[PDB]
Amino acid sequence: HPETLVKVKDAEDQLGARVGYIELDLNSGKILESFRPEERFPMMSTFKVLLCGAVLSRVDAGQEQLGRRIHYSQNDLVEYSPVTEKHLTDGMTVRELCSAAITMSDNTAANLLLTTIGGPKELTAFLHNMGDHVTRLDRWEPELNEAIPNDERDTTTPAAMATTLRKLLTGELLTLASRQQLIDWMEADKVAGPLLRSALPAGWFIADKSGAGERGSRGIIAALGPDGKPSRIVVNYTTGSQATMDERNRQIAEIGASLIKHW
Ligand SMILES: [Xe]
Ligand SMILES: [Xe]
Repeated sequence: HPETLVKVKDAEDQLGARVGYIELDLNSGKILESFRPEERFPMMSTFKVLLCGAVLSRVDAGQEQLGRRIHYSQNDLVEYSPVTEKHLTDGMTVRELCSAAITMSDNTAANLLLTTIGGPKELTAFLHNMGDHVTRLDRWEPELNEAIPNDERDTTTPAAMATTLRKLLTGELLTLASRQQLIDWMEADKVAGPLLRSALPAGWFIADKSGAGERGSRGIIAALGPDGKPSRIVVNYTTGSQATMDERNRQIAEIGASLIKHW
């Protein structure tokens, strides 16, 4: 809806920074609404959904098991590792690592999962063989959040991400079980509170994954809808602003309020 794009134009002018935005119908797959859809934005933690999609593709093929246990050392711990820091002795299963990566944005969980699939280049190869030849991962956590302006490393476009998310969620690649698992993780996201969820009515379904990094970078990808069922995928990034994380949150939330109002 036009009013939602005013809000994106609002946010962009207020934050003084680029903002990309996609509304995508989950059923027909048709773009409902767009803004800077072909510009690149840092993915930040929003990559962890694609990472687990790749892990789950390996699980589907028997190259990986969700119950396999991974042990690690304290030296492998990087910044912000709420769950993985607590299991140095007993390790974690691949399922537990994807749960921590998606629901809590656990950084060490991401790197460990990246090692299982063969690194960022292997994740980019996965996305490439999915029809996404735009999205790329180059670095590990936490260096992938550097968000250097015009740096194409660790970036995606709003249109590439929304399409990739739709295929991961409602495509034919992953098995029906792996698709339900990936969205289950997104639905139990514990670190996206003040964003899209804040403008969301009771009874609505939402599964998401947010990101934040350097140089005013903030974002969110989400599959949401009323009556307990998802019906649209929405993508929103921003980068460059000197604004606080609080004002970034409140901008994404306002655009979300207009999206909801105009459903
Ligand atoms: Xe934004
Ligand atoms: Xe949003």
